[PDB]
Parts: sequence; structure tokens; C-alpha cells
Amino acid sequence: GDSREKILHTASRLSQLQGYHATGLNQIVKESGAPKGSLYHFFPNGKEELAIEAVTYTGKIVEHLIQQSMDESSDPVEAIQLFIKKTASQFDNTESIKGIPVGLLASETALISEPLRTVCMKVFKSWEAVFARKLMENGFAEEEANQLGTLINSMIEGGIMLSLTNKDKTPLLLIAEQIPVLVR
Amino acid sequence: GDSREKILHTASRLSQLQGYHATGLNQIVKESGAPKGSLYHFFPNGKEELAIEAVTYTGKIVEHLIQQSMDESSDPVEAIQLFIKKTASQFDNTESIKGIPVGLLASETALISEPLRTVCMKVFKSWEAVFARKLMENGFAEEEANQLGTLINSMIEGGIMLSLTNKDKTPLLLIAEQIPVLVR
Repeated sequence: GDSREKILHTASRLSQLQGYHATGLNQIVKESGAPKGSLYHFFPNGKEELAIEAVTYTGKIVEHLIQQSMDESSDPVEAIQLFIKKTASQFDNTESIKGIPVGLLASETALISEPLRTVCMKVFKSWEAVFARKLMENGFAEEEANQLGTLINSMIEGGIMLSLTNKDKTPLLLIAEQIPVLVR
Repeated sequence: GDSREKILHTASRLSQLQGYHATGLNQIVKESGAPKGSLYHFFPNGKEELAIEAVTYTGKIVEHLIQQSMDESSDPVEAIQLFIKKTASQFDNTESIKGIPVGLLASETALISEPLRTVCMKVFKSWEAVFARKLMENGFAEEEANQLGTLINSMIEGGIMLSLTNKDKTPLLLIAEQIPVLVR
């Protein structure tokens, strides 16, 4: 079902870029390049069902991107600053701006639909866990490691929102310059 | 004379909680309690024109909150925490939850409408300026104060994002614990 993957990938791309409400089923069908396999693969549950898997899909890709930066350095603080710098590079070019992978959709559906909020909550944890695992590999206790995880994650999300609004990466670089003192 | 306020207040409230795309102009008239004054006061044009004023409106309210908060303590660090703690209490009860005042709409419209992105960029700057002023009055250099202003603003926006997705204030209280070592 290459057509299933096209629809899912297309949904993930559009949800991160445009948000949940701004993205319609018509637009997902139009950009996927599939012949009505939408309701076939995401039957009478439609948008919310498709969005749920889209979030998980987006979640895994990001989760993987974070681990990669964590693997690129033995110094936990350096590995974290590098991830933030790579994320910030997307803004020095309006063309390469991806939006807010999971955060935008999550903030839009938090008060409507527990299923989406649940999945977004589950995905954010997976991301901070990547940060938590790396710190734990450096002496931090599980509880302390988990806290820096949610703190670092929250900061990056905030930096992305501001960098996107400002169409400039300064916010994110600013956050990067703080990792050392917070992790201390 | 009284109807404009009802629309602006309802628009501001809805855009903040539901976002730009999910907020229809019919729901605004319906919930404002005002009679057909929407298109009257915002000479046609429509949603975007109303949205620009709604963001400015929401902008002033938050600006006043930050300002009132900076006045509650001579100590900048303590004043900043108090503001974060106040922002965080909106989550103790799902009923008192306000979305992301400006950030949600800014993340949704950033890549489209330069007018909307522009007003959001300016509003955020106004908030950052309040933090900066407090820091400057306390000895901090202009550059550092303004940078800490953007940093603080970015962290709070991210904290609200995570706190909303989790319907739990912890992410923000976690952010508050960091200001002592961030504003040295």
C-alpha cells in the first residue's frame, strides 16, 4: 500500500506546517497523489484517526532526529546544543521552514479530542525521554534526567514558535546558550 | 459604543483558545452577545482585520499582566517567577484554561499573512520589553535585558504549550525554577 504511506506522509507534512484545523481532507487527498484510498485506509473515523497516526509518524521521525544529535557527541550538553542549532538552521531560509512538528496540532486539539491530546502527550514524552536517556548515561538519576527532558523540550518548542513568528533563528540560538547552566 | 468591545473581547478569547482557523466569525457574533456589529465595526475585510485587532487587544492584556507582575517585587528574578506562577495556575482547572494568547495564532498564520505575523511579532516584542525594562531598572545592560526578555518570553510560550497538552501546570513551574540561574 504505497498509497497508504503517501496519504500518511502527506498528512504529517501538512499538519506540522499548517496545523490541524487549517488542514482539510480535500487538501490531503489532493497532495498525496492517491485515488480515494483515504477513507479506505482511514475509514469512517476520518481526520481525527488519520491525524493520530500522523502525529505518531511525525513523533518517530523527530525522536530519531534527536537521538542522532545525541549520538554525535559524548558531551551531553554539546549534543543538546547541536540538536537545537540544527533545528535553528531551518529558519535562516523561509523555504526550509517546516513549522512545529507536533506542538501546533497538540495546542489546537488539546481541549477538543482526548485521543489527539493523549497521543501528543505520549509523543512529547518519547522526545524528552531521548534527552533523559542521554543524561542518565552520564550520571543523572532517572527522576532528575526526566525533569531536564521536559524542560529542554518545552524550551525548544517555545524557541520554535518565536523563531517562526520572527522568521529568525535568534530565539533558538539564545536557548542553546543556556543548556550549560541549566544542566549544572 | 458598547458592541465593538463585545466582539473584540469574544474574538480575542476564541482566537486564544481555539486558534485562528478553528474560529469562525459566526461563532464570534453568536458568543459576543453583540448584535451584527462585527462587520460594522471591522469594515468588511473580515477575519484577518478583526484578528489583527484581536491580537493587539490580547497583546495589551498580557502586557499589563506582566507589568503588574514586575511591580509585585523589587527583585527581578522573584517578579518574573511570580508572573510564571500566575500563568501556570490557569491550568490547575481545565475550566480556567486559556490557550496560548498570541502564540497559537502566530504559529498558524506565520507562513501565510505577513500582516498577522507582523502584529504578533510586535506584540511579543512589547512583552519582552516589559521584562527588559525591569532588568534594566535593576542594573542589567540594555542588550542583556532585551536578550533575556526574548529568552524568557520564548520559555514561557513553550511552557504553556506543554502545560496545555498535558493539562498540567508542571512544565511552567519547572521553567520558573530556572530563572534564578538564568537571570544572574
